[PDB]
Amino acid sequence: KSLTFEKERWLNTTKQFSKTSQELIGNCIISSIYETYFGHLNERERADMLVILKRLLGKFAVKYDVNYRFIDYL
Amino acid sequence: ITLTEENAEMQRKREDLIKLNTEYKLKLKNLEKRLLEELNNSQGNMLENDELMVTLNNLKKEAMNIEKKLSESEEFFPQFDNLVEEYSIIGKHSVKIFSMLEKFGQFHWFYGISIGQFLSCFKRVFIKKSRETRAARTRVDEILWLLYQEVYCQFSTALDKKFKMIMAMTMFCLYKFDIESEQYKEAVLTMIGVLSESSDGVPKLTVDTNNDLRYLWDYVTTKSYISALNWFKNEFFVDEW
Repeated sequence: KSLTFEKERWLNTTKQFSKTSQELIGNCIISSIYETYFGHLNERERADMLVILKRLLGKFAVKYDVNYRFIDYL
Repeated sequence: ITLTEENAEMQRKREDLIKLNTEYKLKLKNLEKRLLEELNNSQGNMLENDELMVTLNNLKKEAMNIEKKLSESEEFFPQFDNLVEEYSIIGKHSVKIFSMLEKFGQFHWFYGISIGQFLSCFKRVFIKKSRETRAARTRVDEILWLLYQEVYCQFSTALDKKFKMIMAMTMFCLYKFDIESEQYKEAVLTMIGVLSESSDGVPKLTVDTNNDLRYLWDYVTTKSYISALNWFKNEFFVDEW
């Protein structure tokens, strides 16, 4: 049928999972560090360590989601 | 609290849009898994042969709805993150104000201040819809000036006259350091140094650029110190309760 092709392209839009499979390691690093280290830190401290961690990720070059929310990622 | 009071519409829009996006994603996933199960069938039943053909046209419509709503989301969230800058600068000023109030509080046992009083005052400035005042440009500058006036008129009364003038001068300088140019800050800093005697700067004046500082030089060079001190309260445009 004609609708089968329209869903063909929609099922072939797996490029979103393809790009998601590139920043999983960095996001998991950030989430694990948030879970372990940041238990005892305040908001200013947490933000400072988040920016430190993101700069470190940039210096070592591993993909991570720029629009990252720790609450929404878990 | 400030973003809620100033524009809660964008808040409720954000929560409802996020919730609706999640609901649409999950229900489209349900439709997709149903379609996969029917595809596993050789031809399917009447609900599968032609009924889910039109239901799958509805699936096209659902995908279009999700696309347009995520387009709306990508149009709206960046605007939200763009306009949080004004509230950010409000917080930048407020944290300095709170630190200054704590600095006063640690000097004498009576001058203390808790977080709750500051939050109540910040709720009040918004609750109090002032009459037509000076055109303080956009909303953020106006509400910052209102916040300074309210924190004064609320937390001035807890201080004696000397600490009243100290806090008035410090808060006026704190406001004008950021809201005005660097020349304004340098002139007021050196003039305050002139007011002090242990440490002092160079007596300096600027002509036809900062008009109030002309009155300040007139006051100081006449050795009328009380007028120089109360100038800050006079031009800070508040009434001592």
